[PDB]
Amino acid sequence: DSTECSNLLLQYGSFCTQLNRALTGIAVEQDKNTQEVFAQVKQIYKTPPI
Amino acid sequence: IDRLITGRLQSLQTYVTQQLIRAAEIRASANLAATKMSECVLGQSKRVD
Repeated sequence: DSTECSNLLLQYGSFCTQLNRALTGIAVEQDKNTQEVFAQVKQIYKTPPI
Repeated sequence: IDRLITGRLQSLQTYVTQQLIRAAEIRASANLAATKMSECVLGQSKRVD
């Protein structure tokens, strides 16, 4: 949260944007992994009382 | 000039590393497609789903 550093970091161009975009792709994939494993079933089947 | 050389060289190593990781993901899909073609097209798989 320094101002003076951020105005230097801008001069390195697209590096910071593509780091945020990379970690976002990793984060979104974790939900996909969980969906592919568990959500193989269309309806919530329920066991009889007896 | 040595700053521009450093920045452009670091930018190019960043691109090639990203493409190496992305290529391994595509190879893992090409191995799945070669397996699907062998079992499903050239045969009749009993493997569920």
